[PDB]
Amino acid sequence: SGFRKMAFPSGKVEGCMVQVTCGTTTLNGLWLDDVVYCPRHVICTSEDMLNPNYEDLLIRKSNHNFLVQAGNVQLRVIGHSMQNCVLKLKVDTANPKTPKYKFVRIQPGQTFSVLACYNGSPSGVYQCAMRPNFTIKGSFLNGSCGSVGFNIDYDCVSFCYMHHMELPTGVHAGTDLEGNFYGPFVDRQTAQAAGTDTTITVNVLAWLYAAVINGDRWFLNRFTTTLNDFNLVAMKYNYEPLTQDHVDILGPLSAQTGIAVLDMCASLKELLQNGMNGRTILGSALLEDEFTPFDVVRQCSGVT
Amino acid sequence: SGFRKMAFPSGKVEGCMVQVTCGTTTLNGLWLDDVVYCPRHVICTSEDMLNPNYEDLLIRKSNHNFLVQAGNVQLRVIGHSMQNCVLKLKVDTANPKTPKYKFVRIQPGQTFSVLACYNGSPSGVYQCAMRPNFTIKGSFLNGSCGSVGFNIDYDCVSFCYMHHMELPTGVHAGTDLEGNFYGPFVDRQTAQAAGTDTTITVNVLAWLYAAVINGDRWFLNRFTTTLNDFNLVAMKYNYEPLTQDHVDILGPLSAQTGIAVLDMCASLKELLQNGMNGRTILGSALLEDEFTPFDVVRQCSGVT
Ligand SMILES: CCC(=O)Nc1ccc(N(Cc2ccsc2)C(=O)Cn2nnc3ccccc32)cc1
Ligand SMILES: CCC(=O)Nc1ccc(N(Cc2ccsc2)C(=O)Cn2nnc3ccccc32)cc1
Repeated sequence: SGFRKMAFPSGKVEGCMVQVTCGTTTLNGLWLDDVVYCPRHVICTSEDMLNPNYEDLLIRKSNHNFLVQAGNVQLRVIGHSMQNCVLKLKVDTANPKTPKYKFVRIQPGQTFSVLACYNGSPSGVYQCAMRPNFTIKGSFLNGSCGSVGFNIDYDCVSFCYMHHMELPTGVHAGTDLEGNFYGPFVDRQTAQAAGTDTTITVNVLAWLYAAVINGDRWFLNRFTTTLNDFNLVAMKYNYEPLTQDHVDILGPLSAQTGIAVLDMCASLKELLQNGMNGRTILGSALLEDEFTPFDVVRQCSGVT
Repeated sequence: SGFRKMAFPSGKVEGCMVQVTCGTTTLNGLWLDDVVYCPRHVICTSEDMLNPNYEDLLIRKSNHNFLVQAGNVQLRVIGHSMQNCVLKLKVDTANPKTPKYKFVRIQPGQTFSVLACYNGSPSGVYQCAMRPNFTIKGSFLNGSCGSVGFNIDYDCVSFCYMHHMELPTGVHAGTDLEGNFYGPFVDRQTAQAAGTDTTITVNVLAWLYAAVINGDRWFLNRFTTTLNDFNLVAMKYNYEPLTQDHVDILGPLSAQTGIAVLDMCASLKELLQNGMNGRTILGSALLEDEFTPFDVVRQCSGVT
């Protein structure tokens, strides 16, 4: 028992982190097979960051201008190309530590682990969720760009995020591993504000089921609701509207606990309307939304 | 910017996890050099768990009775011994993935990362603190025993915890890597209740400094206090008494923010007396105590 914000073991990703330097800018790269993936803003100087023309900037760059170091050894760059907001540096050596991997573009509300890196070296790992406004509430400092987000299915690593920027609001924006930004963000040092950050309702319900499985039951009530009634309350509290797809994914949790999804929604409704009244759920005084129903099942069963 | 409950990269520990089986019981082992460390209750059956005589139980066991598997390959056991509550299985092969390592016994209030494992395979990593009552609020299921807690200083892994049991209260108890339990716990399935869990005051203050560094300043007030006045309030709220040693370790955080330690204590005092009033600090509606001053400095500077 016990419930924790758990990240995937980072080992398979640690073996992929390299340092990429272009001129005087150093950031992280992801070495998979014979390709190193990194944010394209590695080619930028502080002046050409206000409004950079990456195609024009990359013209003045050659393979020898990109320094790729894996631990203490230098990789030889034999090709370079830009795919959306990422640079792909072809190296002459395949990474011997390349795990089985995939590049996936995650949906908002889905969770992933981030291996924060500096100078190609890992500093820490934590669990994140892609917010409905397509930002992540991470922990990144200057030099962390190129750090990646990922999920792991037994031996396969699904890379889903590459860190590119911090918005003036302290939230983080980045791309998938094809260089496409999540959300409307551009790799330009300009006014970019995030949209309304809504709560991921299906994840809060999954976390309420995790609380029941782990002994925290005070919030269970004698009531039920309907999807339409619940959604009127979810709208009022800037919670994502709950759909039948969401009810369906909560099915295994509903079956494990014997608490119908709509009954759990009525518990959530009362918690939204009345608050926690100074109480806690799974050691938290707020409703946690960064655990998906899959995460709750995984942690509560022991998938390695 | 941003503040997260970050764990150390688990890679160096993943390469040490093995599966240990004795009869019909399987748990995790830690392979370092030519020794495999695991909880001694691996030799127990469900009957000899109510009151086990481990010396008598281990007499009926030979080197060949301990099955050690590293991934898909079997290790040959050439020696076995009991050191306090751990078994040390000498194997004929040194772990090629053995990192630079130390065995340390941590102090209550100190933090560490746990790599939760099942059948010698890692499932996840999370950050923990050794509670003042010597328990950890982890996330462990049956089969997780032998999972380890650790800290990392650049390339050196300091192992500090090995998981042994879950108390009836859902909290976790375990040993250091010499087999000595943290706290008064015994490896026996008996009534063992934890003492009062107090809040780690120095860690809450460190987390308030992290909130200031990251923009959350609403809680800063126009007041100050003394160590004796603050401690009268800390006693009332079952917070650990703050000492000059604690003030000293908060020095670098106090210097970074320019907020005197006693002024921050007065902010904490008002937060304890008045509560959060529906507000949050670093995305939390309660006072977080599982970040030490070292953790805050590390995360807010980027130590890899
Ligand atoms: C020498 C060249 C140079 O100064 N480059 C540079 C690169 C990226 C950034 N930006 C903004 C931006 C502008 C275009 S693309 C991204 C970040 O947000 C980088 N970043 N990412 N996470 C951060 C966390 C803290 C501080 C900075 C952070 C700032 C400067
Ligand atoms: C076949 C032999 C057998 O049944 N062994 C066994 C081993 C350990 C436990 N105990 C209690 C205990 C008694 C003596 S030493 C520890 C746990 O708390 C194991 N444990 N650790 N974390 C857990 C989390 C969930 C369930 C059980 C957990 C229970 C059973």
